[PDB]
Amino acid sequence: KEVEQNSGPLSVPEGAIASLNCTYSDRGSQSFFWYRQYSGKSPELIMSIYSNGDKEDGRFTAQLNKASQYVSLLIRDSQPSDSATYLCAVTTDSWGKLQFGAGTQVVVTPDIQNPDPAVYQLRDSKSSDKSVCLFTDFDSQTNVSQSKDSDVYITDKTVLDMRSMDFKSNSAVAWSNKSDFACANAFNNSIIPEDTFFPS
Amino acid sequence: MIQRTPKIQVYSRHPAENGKSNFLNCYVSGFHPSDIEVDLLKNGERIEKVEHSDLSFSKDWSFYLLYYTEFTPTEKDEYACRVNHVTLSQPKIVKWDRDM
Amino acid sequence: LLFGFPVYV
Amino acid sequence: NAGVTQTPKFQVLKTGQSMTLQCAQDMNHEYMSWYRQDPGMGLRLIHYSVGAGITDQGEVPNGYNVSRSTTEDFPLRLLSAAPSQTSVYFCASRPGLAGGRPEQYFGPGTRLTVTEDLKNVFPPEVAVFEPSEAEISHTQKATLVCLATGFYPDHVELSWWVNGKEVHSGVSTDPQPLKEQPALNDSRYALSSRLRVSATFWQNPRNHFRCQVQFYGLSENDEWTQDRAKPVTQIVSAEAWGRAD
Amino acid sequence: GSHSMRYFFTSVSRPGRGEPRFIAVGYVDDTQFVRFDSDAASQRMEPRAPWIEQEGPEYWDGETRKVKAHSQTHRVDLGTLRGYYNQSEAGSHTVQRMYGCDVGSDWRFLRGYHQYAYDGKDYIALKEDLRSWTAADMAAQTTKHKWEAAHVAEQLRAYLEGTCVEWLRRYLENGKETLQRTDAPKTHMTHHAVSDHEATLRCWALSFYPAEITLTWQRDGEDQTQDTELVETRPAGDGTFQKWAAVVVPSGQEQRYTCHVQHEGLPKPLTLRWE
Repeated sequence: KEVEQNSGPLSVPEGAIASLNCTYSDRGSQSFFWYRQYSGKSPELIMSIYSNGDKEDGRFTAQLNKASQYVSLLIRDSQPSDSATYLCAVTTDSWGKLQFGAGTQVVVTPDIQNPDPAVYQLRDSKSSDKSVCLFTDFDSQTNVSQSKDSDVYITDKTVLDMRSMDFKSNSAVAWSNKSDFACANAFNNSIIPEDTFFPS
Repeated sequence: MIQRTPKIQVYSRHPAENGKSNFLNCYVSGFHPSDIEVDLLKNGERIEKVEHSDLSFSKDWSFYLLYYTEFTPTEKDEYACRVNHVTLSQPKIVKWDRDM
Repeated sequence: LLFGFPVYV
Repeated sequence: NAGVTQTPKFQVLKTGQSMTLQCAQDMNHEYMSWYRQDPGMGLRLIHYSVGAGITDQGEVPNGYNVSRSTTEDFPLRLLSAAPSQTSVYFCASRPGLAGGRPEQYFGPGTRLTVTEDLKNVFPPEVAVFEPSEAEISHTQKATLVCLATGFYPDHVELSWWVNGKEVHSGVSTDPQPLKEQPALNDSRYALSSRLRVSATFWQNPRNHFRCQVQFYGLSENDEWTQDRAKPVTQIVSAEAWGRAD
Repeated sequence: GSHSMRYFFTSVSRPGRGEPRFIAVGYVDDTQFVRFDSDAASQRMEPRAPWIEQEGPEYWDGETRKVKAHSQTHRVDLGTLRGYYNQSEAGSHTVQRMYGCDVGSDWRFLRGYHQYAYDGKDYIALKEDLRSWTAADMAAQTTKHKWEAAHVAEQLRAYLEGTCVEWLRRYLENGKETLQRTDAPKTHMTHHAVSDHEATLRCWALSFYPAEITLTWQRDGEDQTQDTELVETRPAGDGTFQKWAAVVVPSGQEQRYTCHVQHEGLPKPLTLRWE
């Protein structure tokens, strides 16, 4: 555990500063790096810093304290497109292996300005034998617990964004095939607020 | 390219007294290139147990090497350092002197 | 401690 | 400009099979590095090479052989594939002694699934779900959802296509394909996606909506005797039209 | 007052006889602390001062690895400059590099440097602004473009103003009893008549550290470099240094001839006269 980095996930809303930390153990380290890895893709270098102090580059600011062996990265003014895991990496020389930390995952939650939490039922176009419960439009604090069985499959929470109403809105989806299952008891393994609209 | 002739100084680490264990130094400096051949001489016979320092340079890029041997002087023994470099037509011998 | 990043001339 | 390229993006192997992942680098770097990445231990070093001609091993050398005949190319071979090699593999290049800024760059990756039995490979079935009548008559927006289901491996690429052209503009696809029955190691997968539009965009019936799913499986030069249709690299699509309501 | 850390690197090519020699050596003030020689047994960076073996395994492993890359830049540089200068392969050629940093009496950064020579004459050095290069010749320029587009100076400045000074102080206080000593000269004067007409007076200065010393000879009032025979400051080999200065005196004038010794261990600059 040569580069111990911040655990995760680290949840911040849009506009917030999302300070990240990593500590390192080789004293004679000489370059220090922050990478960004969106789920499913490859780590992308966002910040190299080479000597003590702060280095600024738009919304990012890395800090380096070689005396206490600490590299930081603060993301001033968050977009939802900053949701990734951020890997801290450290090296000694041209030829010494680059030491990656484990990663801190950062989740930028979006601004729902006036939510109305909603559950809906969707039939398909043609012929696949399961229906869908879209749980949507809700509070950014809301969990979606998948802890029922292996009969009912639920998704995770995700964020859509339209360039129209500037309308960032949350969603999750549940579905099941050969069942006696409906939408009003599909998320009762989770905390849903008392003003959620069930359909009729 | 540059060639510089060495300056050779042969001397002792402490003031010399007959019967005290001591060190005899041959310090060669101001040379270029590095290929230098240096041996120490007890009455003309080559001394085997001779250490040397690591190669370095001065501000003008000239090299310097100290060569040194443990010895115990008397009144009768003649000590000398023998240097050879490209800059020399034949190898140099510099005889050790007591008050130098 | 040596320089970490020497470059060919 | 290129950076660090690596073919292929996705791969299924059976157990024992040989495959060589390729990697290349425009920028004249000396120091390349294969790295696997996994949920339990982040990045691990496989092999690395600090110049043309020469190569050395990493923290997980084992199973993987490497060579470097040129500055540009650093191929990783897996001689006998094994289910413990199921990972994402990352080419990674670093200037070294040749010049310019300590920064190490990364390939876009190769997702590799190694399975014991090749009968386990399944393409997905794709369905488009039409927005609820309750949703339109409340918010005046319309969420199309798309289940891609019953597939192994998790090697897919969703894209939504309206009227012929691909929209990025209203979509959230799931980050990671979900284990349908998380008991098996050859457990199949499911993946959902959302597409939201305005009520007047949805209700205009010239508007055609299609969920597109590129699956990456078997090659066409593979032996296949089983009664199922061969699960080749193929695209499975679902669709719906605008409804005049 | 001031302190410094400087590393000296020498690479010499050996036509017909294989790989070039490479020696690197580390100084803090005038105290050698580490070395690597391509010829010696170990093939590591080895300690040369007692206060540095207290660094752990990870120091030694790293040092050894960077000193090899130094070795390797140099190995390639020999054939690169052979190329640049269209020189014959049958000739042995020398490359030297020294970089380092000075700090003041607060131990904060003073000057940093990085010169390069090829066969004993400047090739290219980092200017004092640590931003810009001084290519000595027209071949050498190609290196200057290479280093300007490889942002070399920026990596060097980072080191010289940071890591170089950070480590100097680590060294300076690990070897507090060794490096922060100042050793006063053991002053001494001899008299030897040459013929019958002339005589030589010799100001000795022995057993001093550090090697910064100035000895000036002087008659009556103002001084003299018109008769100064000065030897180069030479190591005794125990950490201390030695120097003499001499004069050819017309005899009888030795009353008004005076010697002048300046050092860091001498509070008031000492003055002797033959007695």
